[PDB]
Amino acid sequence: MFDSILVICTGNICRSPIGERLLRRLLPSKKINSAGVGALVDHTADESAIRVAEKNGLCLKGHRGTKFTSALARQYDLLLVMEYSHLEQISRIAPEARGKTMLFGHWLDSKEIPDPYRMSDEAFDSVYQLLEQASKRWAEKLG
Ligand code: NI
Repeated sequence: MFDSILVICTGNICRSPIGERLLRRLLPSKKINSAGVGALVDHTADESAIRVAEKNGLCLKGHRGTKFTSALARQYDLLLVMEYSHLEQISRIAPEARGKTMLFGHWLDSKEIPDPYRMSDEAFDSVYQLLEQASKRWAEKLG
């Protein structure tokens, strides 16, 4: 059913690139990409995002900041967004995509993945763990 996944945050330089790569790791046969409702277009992944990722053996290399659009959403069967506030931005930008959008941390007790941008390394450690735990559970479901 859900063969394509679009992972979405704000900048597309911290959370979604990490969520994207975690999910690809777990579900190698699916088309998994990422974008941001406030994306820094053509920007590489955030330095702190790359730090926490490599520290955990995860590779963010080759990433490119990408803007989320209704047109892009059309190519994916499932959208996973980081924040509650993102849900309303999807409704506003892509009304026809809202019906296939869910939180990235839907399966976690607390569902929102907080914004680490500009924060210290330990906030990034924390966000990484949340993304990782959320990813394992999403993979359990789509398997
Ligand atoms: Ni620029």
